[PDB]
Amino acid sequence: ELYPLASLRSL
Amino acid sequence: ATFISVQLKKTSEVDLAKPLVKFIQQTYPSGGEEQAQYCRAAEELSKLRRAAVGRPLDKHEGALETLLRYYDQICSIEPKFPFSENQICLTFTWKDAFDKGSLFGGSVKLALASLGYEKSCVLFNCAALASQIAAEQNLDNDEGLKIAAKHYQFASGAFLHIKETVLSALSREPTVDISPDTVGTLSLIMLAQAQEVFFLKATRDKMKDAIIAKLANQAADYFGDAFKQCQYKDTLPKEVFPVLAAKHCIMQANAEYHQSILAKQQYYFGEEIARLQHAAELIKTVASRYDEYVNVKDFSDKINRALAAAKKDNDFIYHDRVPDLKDLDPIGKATLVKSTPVNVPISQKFTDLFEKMVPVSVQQSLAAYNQRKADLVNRSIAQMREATTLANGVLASLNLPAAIEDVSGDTVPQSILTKSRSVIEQGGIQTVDQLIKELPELLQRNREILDESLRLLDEEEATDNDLRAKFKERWQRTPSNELYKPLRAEGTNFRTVLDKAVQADGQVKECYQSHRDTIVLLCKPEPELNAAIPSANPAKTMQGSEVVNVLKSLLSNLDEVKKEREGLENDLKSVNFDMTSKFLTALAQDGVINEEALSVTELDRVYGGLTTKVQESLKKQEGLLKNIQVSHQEFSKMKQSNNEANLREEVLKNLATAYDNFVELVANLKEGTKFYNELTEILVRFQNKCSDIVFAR
Repeated sequence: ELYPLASLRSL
Repeated sequence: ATFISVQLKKTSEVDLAKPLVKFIQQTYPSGGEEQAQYCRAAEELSKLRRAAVGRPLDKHEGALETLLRYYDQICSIEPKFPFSENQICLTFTWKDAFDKGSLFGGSVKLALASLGYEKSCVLFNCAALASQIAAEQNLDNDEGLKIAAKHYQFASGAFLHIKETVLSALSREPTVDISPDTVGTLSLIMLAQAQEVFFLKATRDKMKDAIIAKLANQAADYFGDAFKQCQYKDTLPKEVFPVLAAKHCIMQANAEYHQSILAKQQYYFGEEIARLQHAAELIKTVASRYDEYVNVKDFSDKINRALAAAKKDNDFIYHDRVPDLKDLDPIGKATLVKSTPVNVPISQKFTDLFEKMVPVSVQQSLAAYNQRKADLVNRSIAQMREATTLANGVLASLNLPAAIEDVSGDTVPQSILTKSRSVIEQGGIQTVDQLIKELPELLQRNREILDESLRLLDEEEATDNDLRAKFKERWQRTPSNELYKPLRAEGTNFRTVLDKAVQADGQVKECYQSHRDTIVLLCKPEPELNAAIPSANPAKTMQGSEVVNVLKSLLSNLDEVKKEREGLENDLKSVNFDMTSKFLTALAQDGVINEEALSVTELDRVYGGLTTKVQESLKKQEGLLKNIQVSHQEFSKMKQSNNEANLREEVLKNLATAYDNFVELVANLKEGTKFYNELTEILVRFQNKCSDIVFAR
């Protein structure tokens, strides 16, 4: 993953 | 007339509303209807508990329905709010009913954090209040008999449903009053008393002596068994014990007196006398020993009158021999009575205030469906992208498809010309340059928001700490430090997110400046572009070469494969199945929800047609790339190497690589932008959560 779209979505 | 009833259990009052409201709001979108009607429900629920339990007072069916109402409602709540997952500090506290324990006390309490404890206790109180209403009934009267017979059978059934329910709910040792054995004895006392009522109804209605004898004998059976259960365990109030014994004897004496009227009728005269004698003995004994608890005179006068009259007739006329009791046939038994099953709703006119609320079981299947669906779809997208990236790279490092469209070495190959115009259409380098320039600005914005927010907490904390130091007495609220640590943790979290974003800006900056110049060339108008690509001699045997037509066709189908990946990706993304209704069914018709096996088969029906094609794409690529490379290896042997076409050759490979980079960069730069934009959303909310907690404090 490039940008932390994982961290962002669960928030 | 004297019947046993049970006293109610006392509770302390507890706020049902606010621990339940905490969950409701954390579950549904704040400021919505799916959160409005449930808070109105949880507060009316708290009020209802107060009316049902808050005072042991009222003593008729008005207050009973309220108790039953509360039982039904509490049972309806259970499959919603997560109780079967200990973390709600809603703890219920009840007293023992009988001031009873297995230790030398005066009273004993049990505080427990369980709905299974709450509902056993409410049920027990439902039962007990029912027993009291029954005992109060006028048994001269047809409505009285009936209301007594229905309440005892309710109490017996409620007491028995507690007996089979307590342990699996109450993960502890229950107070004595609600333990299996006590509650099994109470149930049997209530059933015996129902039989008593039915014996009274048959008496009042002047039914045959044969029927009355059997109803009374059965009542004695029930009373004797309850008596026996009490003999080696003292868990009920002190009066229960002798009342059971007296009622056991009275019901035997009744059995015998009626059977005696039967013996007479059949001219069994010595039998009349032996049964009357037994009745007399039992009642003589009940009157001396249990005088405090029963009045038995009328019955005793009636027995004596029958006995004397029968002995006069026998001594003078019949001369029948009086047998011994042991040689008499048993009186039969007839039960008219049953423990009433407990089946919610037990109240009249019941409505579940929370009916509309979705069962927790479904959430932890609906949210779990999401994480399986998401795994499947992203997985599939990622595989395809990673594949297309790898194909384009291989193609570029072989100058395909440029090499085969390169008639002379004099013009722009059609494919490079297509890619160029495609870059120019998308705005050329201006679009990448503008997105590079604003990335530091969307970062800075988000830093400003995070920082402004934490500054707030800091400011408030400083004055709070200074007020505690100066106005020790006047200023005692919990410190700011402690209220704020939850928010400060989200703070350092966001910080970590921003750092990984910066690292990602790094990769994109490095890539952009490393590919800028070649991209600038690709975007130049066609004559200008041509002048910057070196010319070369055609290796003229590129007429209708068969090694060319194969490459052309292999490359055409590799093209086909990668354009098809776009529709696959879009369809993978545009479809979805709402899964709630399926889970509703699986739960209403079966015990629980088996989401694992149920979702896998649904994901296969919805996404199987696509995940199949995606896997067929990869294998098809692997086939195509393998023999594209063995086919090219032959193609290069035919057309030779000089420096004029080596130079043109690199420029062409580098122009194709430039296209891939413009495309990869535009996408990375948009991912970056969207991320930094959606992060401002999350952080504006965080700024508000901070300004709100500083405004309340």
